[PDB]
Amino acid sequence: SMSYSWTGALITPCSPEEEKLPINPLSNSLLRYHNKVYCTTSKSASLRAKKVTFDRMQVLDAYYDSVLKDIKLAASKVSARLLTLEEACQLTPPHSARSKYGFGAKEVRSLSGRAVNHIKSVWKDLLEDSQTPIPTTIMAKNEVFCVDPTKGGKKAARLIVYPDLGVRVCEKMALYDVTQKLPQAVMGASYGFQYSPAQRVEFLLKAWAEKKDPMGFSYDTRCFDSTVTERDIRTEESIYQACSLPEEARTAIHSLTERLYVGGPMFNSKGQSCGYRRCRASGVLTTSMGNTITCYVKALAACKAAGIVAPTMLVCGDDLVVISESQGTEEDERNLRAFTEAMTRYSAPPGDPPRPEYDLELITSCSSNVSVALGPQGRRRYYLTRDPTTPIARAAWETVRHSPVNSWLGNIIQYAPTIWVRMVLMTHFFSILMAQDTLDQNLNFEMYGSVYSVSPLDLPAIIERLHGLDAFSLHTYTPHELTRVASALRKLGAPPLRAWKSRARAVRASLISRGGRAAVCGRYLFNWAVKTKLKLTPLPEARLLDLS
Ligand SMILES: Cc1ccc(C(=O)N(c2cc(-c3ccccc3)sc2C(=O)O)C(C)C)cc1
Repeated sequence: SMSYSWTGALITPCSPEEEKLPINPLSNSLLRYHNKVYCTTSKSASLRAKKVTFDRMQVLDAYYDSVLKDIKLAASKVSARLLTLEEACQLTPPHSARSKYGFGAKEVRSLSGRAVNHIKSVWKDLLEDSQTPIPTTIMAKNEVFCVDPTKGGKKAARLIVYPDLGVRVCEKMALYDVTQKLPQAVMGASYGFQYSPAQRVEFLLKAWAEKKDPMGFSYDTRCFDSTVTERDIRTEESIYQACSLPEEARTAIHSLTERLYVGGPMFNSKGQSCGYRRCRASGVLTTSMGNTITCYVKALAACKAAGIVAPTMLVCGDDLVVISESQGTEEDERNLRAFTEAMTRYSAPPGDPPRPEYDLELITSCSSNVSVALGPQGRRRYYLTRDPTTPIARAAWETVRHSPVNSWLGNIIQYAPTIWVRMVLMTHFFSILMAQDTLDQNLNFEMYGSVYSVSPLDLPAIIERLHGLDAFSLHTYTPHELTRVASALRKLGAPPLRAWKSRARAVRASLISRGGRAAVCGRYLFNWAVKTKLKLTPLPEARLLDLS
């Protein structure tokens, strides 16, 4: 019942890794300069391994049995199809890790003979063999964060476990359609990845308002992936099998479950046997759907066992938020402890113990929270925000190491109406773009399930369509939000908001001097930086539509 077994071999890197950066341009200020940012590397891999390696004690009950029955009934309402080899190859991202069999993403997408023939043999093998464990590679993820003294030492690198490219294409042929339909079918509104920022805000406000006396809480499972058992994974397969699927897919799904999802041998970058996994692999197609559904099942059963009154849940993988009817502060705490005890028995122990919350602004769901500000007519306007420490630390890093994929562009788009995106990120990046003279150059940013490409000059139209014109007129932010943003800049050692405000005026003027689309960006995105506001009318943005 151990999540992992290790041989002793180390988790090794592929290319040299840099954890501490040279110079920082964001936390830049004539007499004030700092660099309190870092990147996780292979060096902390052993520490992470220790943390995620433990025995899982799982014991189910009637509450769990009941919920699982309901979910399988809901799943039987779903029909899914196999993807063709061509479709599977086309869904393969352009730079996904190459195969050890002489081909890479490029060849998969161009349907080269070598790649196609290999994938076909892998598929045939899945239909013929439902037992032989499929090997996986384990690597330490390189992610950037800001040092946070008060909250303890630096984070250890997360561990990524994934199978060969050939197997990944096959997972899509067999389960991609299911991943796109199943979660919403069994969870409905509770499925978190179906909402745009404005939609998520609407869901939370509605949920909170429908309670006579609301009480909410976020549950943080300690290393969720490591807590899911072989039995949990086989149960996920039974849920998949409850759907209406072609026999060929059923065969492939069973094989993938027994040979890959339920666990298997892991090798490091050097090819050395590193260990055996008996929990969720982070790099397989079903990770998101599996975590989401399994978290939901355990959480719903735990709500019933704990006596949670009228729970409204929002699930994003291992991220869970429960809003219900308060039974009084003392009883709420008692019910939460009961919920936690139930979750623990289901093998979903808490990292940070949950606590009842009676202020919606303080409830974090899917890494975000709802806040409020005033619109142009003075009425309350709700929007989605989040602690800006990590996104700014990564924006500051991606400025000295402008990687192929940006995270700042994504944050600017998803959190466009926030004060930290408007005062800090937009000011900074439009300044960098003009300095580099690459304003019209298209860039690749990362939304969660799909990498996209966009031109910075298209931001105002994109933002209007995504958040409405209010995104350019929001004012009178809450003191909690102002305080949190100021704390982030302090932790990053970057100039404070009052200084960014001075800078935004200069950036705005520069954009307007360039005329054209750049001028539109200046007038719309920085109308907040001048006392005499501009009218700002609807833009021809009613010519776009996004997926994520
Ligand atoms: C993105 C954006 C930035 C500023 C404003 C704004 O109009 N103000 C504000 C200035 C602030 C400020 C200035 C310096 C340091 C910290 C905060 S906070 C604030 C507000 O309306 O909430 C006025 C009180 C002058 C509206 C939107």
